[PDB]
Amino acid sequence: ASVHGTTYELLRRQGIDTVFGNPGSNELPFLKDFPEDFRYILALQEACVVGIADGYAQASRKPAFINLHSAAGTGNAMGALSNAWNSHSPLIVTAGQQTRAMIGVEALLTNVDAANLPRPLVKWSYEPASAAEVPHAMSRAIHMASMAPQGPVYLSVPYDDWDKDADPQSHHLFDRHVSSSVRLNDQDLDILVKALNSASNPAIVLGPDVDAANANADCVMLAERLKAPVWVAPSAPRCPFPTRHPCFRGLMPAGIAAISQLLEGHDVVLVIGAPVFRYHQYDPGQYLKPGTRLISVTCDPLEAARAPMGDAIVADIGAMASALANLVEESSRQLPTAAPEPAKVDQDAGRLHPETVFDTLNDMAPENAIYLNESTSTTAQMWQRLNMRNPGSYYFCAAGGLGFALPAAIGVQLAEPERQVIAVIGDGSANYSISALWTAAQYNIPTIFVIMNNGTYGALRWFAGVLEAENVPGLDVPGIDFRALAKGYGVQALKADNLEQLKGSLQEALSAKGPVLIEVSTVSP
Amino acid sequence: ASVHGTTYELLRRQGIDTVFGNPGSNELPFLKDFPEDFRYILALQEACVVGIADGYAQASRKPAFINLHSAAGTGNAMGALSNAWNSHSPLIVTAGQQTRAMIGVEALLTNVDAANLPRPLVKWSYEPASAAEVPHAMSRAIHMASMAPQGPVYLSVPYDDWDKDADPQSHHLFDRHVSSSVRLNDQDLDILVKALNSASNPAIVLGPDVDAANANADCVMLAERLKAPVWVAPSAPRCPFPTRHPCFRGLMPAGIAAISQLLEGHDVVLVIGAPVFRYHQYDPGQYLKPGTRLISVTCDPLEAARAPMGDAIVADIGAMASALANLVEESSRQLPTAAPEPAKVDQDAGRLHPETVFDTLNDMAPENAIYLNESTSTTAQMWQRLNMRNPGSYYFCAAGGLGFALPAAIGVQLAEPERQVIAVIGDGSANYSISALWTAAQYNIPTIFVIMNNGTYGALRWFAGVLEAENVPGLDVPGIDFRALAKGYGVQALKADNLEQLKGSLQEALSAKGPVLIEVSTVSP
Amino acid sequence: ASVHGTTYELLRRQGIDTVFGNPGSNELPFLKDFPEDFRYILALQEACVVGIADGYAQASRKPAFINLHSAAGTGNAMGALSNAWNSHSPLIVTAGQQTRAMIGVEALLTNVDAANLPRPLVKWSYEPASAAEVPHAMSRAIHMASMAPQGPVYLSVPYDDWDKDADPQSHHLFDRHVSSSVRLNDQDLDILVKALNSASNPAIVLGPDVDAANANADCVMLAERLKAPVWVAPSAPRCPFPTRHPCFRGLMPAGIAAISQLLEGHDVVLVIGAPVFRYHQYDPGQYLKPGTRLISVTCDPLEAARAPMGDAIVADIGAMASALANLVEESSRQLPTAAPEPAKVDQDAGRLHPETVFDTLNDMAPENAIYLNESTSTTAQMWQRLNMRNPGSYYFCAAGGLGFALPAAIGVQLAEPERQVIAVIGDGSANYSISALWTAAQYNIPTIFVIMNNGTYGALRWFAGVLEAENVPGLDVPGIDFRALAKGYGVQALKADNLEQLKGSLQEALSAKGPVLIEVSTVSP
Ligand SMILES: Cc1ncc(C[n+]2c([C@@H](O)/C=C/c3cccnc3)sc(CCOP(=O)(O)OP(=O)(O)O)c2C)c(N)n1
Ligand SMILES: Cc1ncc(C[n+]2c([C@@H](O)/C=C/c3cccnc3)sc(CCOP(=O)(O)OP(=O)(O)O)c2C)c(N)n1
Ligand SMILES: Cc1ncc(C[n+]2c([C@@H](O)/C=C/c3cccnc3)sc(CCOP(=O)(O)OP(=O)(O)O)c2C)c(N)n1
Ligand SMILES: [Mg+2]
Ligand SMILES: [Mg+2]
Ligand SMILES: [Mg+2]
Repeated sequence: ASVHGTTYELLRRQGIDTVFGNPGSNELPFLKDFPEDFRYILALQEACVVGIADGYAQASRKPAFINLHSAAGTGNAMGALSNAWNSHSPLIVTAGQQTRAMIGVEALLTNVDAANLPRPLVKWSYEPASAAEVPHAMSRAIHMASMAPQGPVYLSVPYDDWDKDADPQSHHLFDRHVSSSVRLNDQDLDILVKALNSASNPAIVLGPDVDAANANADCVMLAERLKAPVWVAPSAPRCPFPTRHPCFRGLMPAGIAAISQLLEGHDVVLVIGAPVFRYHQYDPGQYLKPGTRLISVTCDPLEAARAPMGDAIVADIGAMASALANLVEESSRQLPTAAPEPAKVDQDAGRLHPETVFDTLNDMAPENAIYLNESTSTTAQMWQRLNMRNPGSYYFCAAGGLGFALPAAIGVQLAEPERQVIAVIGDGSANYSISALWTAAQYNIPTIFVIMNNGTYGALRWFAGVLEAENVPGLDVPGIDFRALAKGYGVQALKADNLEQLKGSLQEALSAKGPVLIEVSTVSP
Repeated sequence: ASVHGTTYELLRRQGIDTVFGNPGSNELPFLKDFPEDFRYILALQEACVVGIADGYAQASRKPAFINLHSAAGTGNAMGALSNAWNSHSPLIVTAGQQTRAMIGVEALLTNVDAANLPRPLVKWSYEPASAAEVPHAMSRAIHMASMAPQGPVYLSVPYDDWDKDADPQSHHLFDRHVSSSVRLNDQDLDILVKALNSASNPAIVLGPDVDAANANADCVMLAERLKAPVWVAPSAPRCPFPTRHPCFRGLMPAGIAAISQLLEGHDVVLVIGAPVFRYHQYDPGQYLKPGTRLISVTCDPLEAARAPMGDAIVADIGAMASALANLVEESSRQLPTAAPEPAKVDQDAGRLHPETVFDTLNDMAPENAIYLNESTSTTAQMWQRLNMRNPGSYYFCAAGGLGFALPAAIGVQLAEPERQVIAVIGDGSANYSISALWTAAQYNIPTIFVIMNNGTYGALRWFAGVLEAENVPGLDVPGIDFRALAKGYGVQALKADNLEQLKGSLQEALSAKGPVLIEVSTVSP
Repeated sequence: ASVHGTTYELLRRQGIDTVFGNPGSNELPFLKDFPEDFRYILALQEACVVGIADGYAQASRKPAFINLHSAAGTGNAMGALSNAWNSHSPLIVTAGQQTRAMIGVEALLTNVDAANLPRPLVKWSYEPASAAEVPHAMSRAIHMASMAPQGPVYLSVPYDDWDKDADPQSHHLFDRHVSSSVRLNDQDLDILVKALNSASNPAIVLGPDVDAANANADCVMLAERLKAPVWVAPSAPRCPFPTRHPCFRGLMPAGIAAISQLLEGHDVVLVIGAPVFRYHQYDPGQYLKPGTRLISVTCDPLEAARAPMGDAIVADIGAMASALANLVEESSRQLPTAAPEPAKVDQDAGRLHPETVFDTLNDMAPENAIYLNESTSTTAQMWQRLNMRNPGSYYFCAAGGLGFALPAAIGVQLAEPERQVIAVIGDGSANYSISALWTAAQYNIPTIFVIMNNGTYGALRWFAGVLEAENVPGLDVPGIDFRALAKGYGVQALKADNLEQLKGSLQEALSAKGPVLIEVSTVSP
């Protein structure tokens, strides 16, 4: 067998059937004779390739495989890798290297010091020392991406390796099963259960690893049992709980003092599947107030180590949420009461308030819609205004790196063909990965893109206000016609300048058989 | 003085007056109170920011200053840094970091292990240990980028540092002059001159550091004196010699055997300002044939170390080319005869052959035009067909990373307002950095973009043919309307489906007062 | 030819004839069939191997070649590499790797992520992608170590590579000559000469790269011409000037304020071959006082970039010192007057004052002795008390890393068989690399080791006093019998408890035919 044939066998035997890629010359020997049972999803720039693969991996809850061109292709993807690191996305990134006989002279397209290029944004990064090692290296990459805490990995392969003979002993790689599905030992889990059972006023805080594990339903049972309010940890990349369940409290503000104040009076705070905490703004104060103690369940030792407070347990979120939900007592306390519905903001016949856009989406979208957010100034309103009943219903760039949602929404729609994906993306953010639109057109992946056009980088105007910063350049982005960009890449395009046109455009998009972009004129901040 | 005021003083005193940027929240404290004598050039994605700055630095022959947002912004620019490394471009890349009080908890937008992110594509990468160190660190970055061999550098600055008090001793940084303008000592330079004077059949090979040094005219005098043919080193990122001078031979093929065969019978080959050599294709054979010896003058120790043959001298290209051109004897041999003009390829009334496009550009463009190439399958024809008399007339992505020429052509046009820039870019390559078009529209930088539309990644079809590789996916890019993309970003757009329309479109673009994009329908390979 | 035969041919053709090593199993395929024209110098621990090679390279002014065992052997040498980085020592460090078929599984003795292990203490670090690349990689290592600014390099080689067939084109590597012997261009050098000629009160400051370049005599001519006082830059690893020449001023204190005060009233300060400056203690103040400007000539861009003041020129120290010494005018000012001799410290019939030891060494050692210092509390007195007329007469660990002088003194003595080496080493410092003594015994390298025994880490007691730090543990080192350690490793040993015994012991050591260790009882601080 060749290294090529052994490698595609390993991939298929490990459940991989799709290559997300932008091809180049060092990759043609890998991509030739492409197997008939695989599919190749082309995107036109590598931030788009990786973002599509990342949405697909997060929604499918399985690793996604990427092929990029040498150093420049890998480099164009590194902002996308920053988000994938923070979302624990299981991405297997491969890149082609020059032929081994050409690496010493540093021929054009040599990836110099290749394994160092994507650091520190990968769990494992490697270039094999010989051709016959490639299948074993690929096996290491698959399992490094897939074991808890999941995350991106990188493998560089000289182009001459693929046609060499494989080691016949590589067959032992094909069916390896590697598990990190673990939970706290019995004795210590009993101590934790008794602490939860004994709390007088527990609170629960959930992060994105809950949605990744599909632990959402177990966390609903846990919160119902403990009769406890549930918040989503700050800077949330996913939604871990039904947002109209009576226990739901919403998204935590990303500030130290704000969070300790919110938790004041709760004696035990159980955090599951989140860093403690992904703060953002400067908001100094106490980490926790007197009388509150915190216990964190995390799948990531790096999260456990850096929490400034609380106890921690490093374990699989699926296994721990299931065990806690089935072991805790049913408290006799009253179930929390549901938050009230948000109010309708006054809306005239002109430009749209963001609040109106989300209320209208909530009114018209199917109950199993999946939303993506890259409308940076409107996140609080989006979290209040969209009823997300089901798992896998929300994604937001986990490292704050713009250029995620447009491509990721195409990958999510590919992963979930029966759930309507609706990406709500600011006019600024839409540009970072605009060419991803072409992949939705070419493959007919029916994502709906809602572009919130207010002419400016609104969140930066907000942060500049907080800092009291004057005379900052570069904050305005006038003069972009999103209908024309959609036409450029083959996507049907609509414009909504008022509420009547928003409703009409959404009814048309929801009825369409392909991807649709709607440019919405929103109010300037 | 604050760190902010001291830093902008250092920049202005070191000749920096322009910030190329895409802003973010960790950078607002740097960008506030932006000085009235500086300009800020916004681009919508960071590969575009860096590419614009890189074209500006290469054409201006001085460092360019960039400001990006944390890890994700820096990561989105890393393919652009791969080209800047290979072109020795003096780029000062700064990125904002979280406030120092928030870095430990890894708050959102913390750039983790920041100085390692852009490695190995930078000469120096650093985050200061305190606020007061920032001006000194910035001074180190300026000089590291600017000293031979020039190249990109990286500095990460916590956002809280800018408002702190500066060290009053920082004033000693402002007027430092650092020189690497050096040449080989007298005794050894005399030995080299005598070897050149004594050669029976010398050849000269020039690389991009000649154009960077503006050593082109000195190299013409040197070649006239020695009566020697002149080639451009393979994979050429710049043009170092007038392409219709009688000594000019053209671009070397990027193969080991091809180059030794070309040099056969030349007793001494003097390479100036190039790696030895930036080969690309697999073309095994002899590095040099019997009877040829090679001497390399390079500004980069890494180039001298990795050459597989020849002697080398590590020195400034400007100083060495000037000294050699003024010291060598006038040989009594006959001056080489000029290459003949290329032939006209037969052209019907349909889609354009690339050869027709370059002949027409050559006929109609001003004699001081500047060209950019990212039409990967047509490079040989472009080098034969365009008469480039002047320095600074050609750029091509030095690491082969697509997404360079569209933004770089805007930076070059900003650097050279009186020279018409014409970027010739394939339909595939045009997508990587398509949003750069918006910066040309917003600032009215009158670059002309010629998009060669043949529907496919043509160079990859070529390389697949060489490899005899069948069933490769992802090679076609149908369905892109470049006129609509230009409209999307505010650039006037024309289409040329035949030669009559090409001539008309070029006459209109050449007469226009702003940037123009022409979509040219070219023949499919 | 095999890779083994081609590599030893490359080494011999590049002037390498000695391997400093501690062998291991991954290195046996390199070391077998060891060529009869090479010598192998064994040391018992890798800090000793590297220190011996470093003294040999610094004294011979040529690269030295080292072979170490995998990761653990390389790791044991990393404190020695820290000194070699700071002294710009041209060291070629090679380490054996597992066979390529065993690297993936991480067999015992695999050097994981090998090229990253010695960073940041090396100029270049690499593992080749195939066996046939090894000779080319070795060529890169030789030239990277040898080009200005010289320094250590690292190459890792899988053990199976040595018996593979070499590429016949590797012969082009054997005779490559690479030069960095460069100086500032004529026009700018004339500007610098005119500034020196015009100065009213110039001062000269010299660093270790002057001694490395053997530029000492040219710097004496330069100082005589300019009639200028000469200081040695602080934290001096070498001696660049005759210490009883009338212009000599001594070692600069390593403090910011102390140095600006020393230079006050000097209008132009020319620094050659030093960082600006290797300060140590906290001594805040002005970098330079009003009226003094500084010009630095350095072979190291990293030094030029980080100087907090002055202009800089990056060039070869030998070439620049020769050009300046031959171009400057003979000033009509009076030649500086020689510093007076140091005073005799009162000495009773008991334990020795360090001052007495250095005066006695100066009285009895030959005029061409070479000294090494690792007696950390006595450096100021050593620099006042030893007349060092000749180049290559002093070495002190350039990064402050103890364990350098004992092994380095053996390498220096091997490099300079006709110059008596005398290492003056504190009782604390002597332990770090004590096993190096065995190499002096086995090869009969007649270094004299003078151990200053005061029972304590004296310099740390001093620094603790400056900090006013009380209750610091670990400062005393009682209970070491250095005569017994010397016996353990086969070196003749003497003890001196008073001045009479010091004189007798030195007369015996100076007359001996092999290495001698003298334990001197010195006064406690
Ligand atoms: C790759 C990249 N580059 C730049 C930034 C900086 N940045 C951003 C940030 O630095 C801050 C992000 C942040 C921080 C906390 C919470 N949410 C977001 S936001 C932004 C403007 C986006 O504008 P738009 O999409 O039109 O939406 P709004 O008008 O609703 O705000 C920018 C530019 C970024 N986050 N990522
Ligand atoms: C960031 C990035 N991603 C991918 C590649 C791979 N690649 C390329 C390469 O891997 C090879 C590049 C090369 C190698 C030697 C010389 N010149 C170029 S070329 C290419 C197609 C570009 O298509 P287009 O612009 O339409 O022009 P042609 O039709 O005339 O060819 C691609 C996609 C690349 N070079 N850079
Ligand atoms: C590898 C290593 N480990 C530890 C140190 C720390 N250190 C040292 C340092 O941290 C400081 C070094 C310094 C700083 C400036 C100038 N000169 C030296 S000195 C020292 C004691 C050495 O004792 P000894 O040899 O008996 O001489 P003295 O009695 O005359 O002082 C020690 C231990 C060190 N420098 N290097
Ligand atoms: Mg906006
Ligand atoms: Mg094309
Ligand atoms: Mg001591």
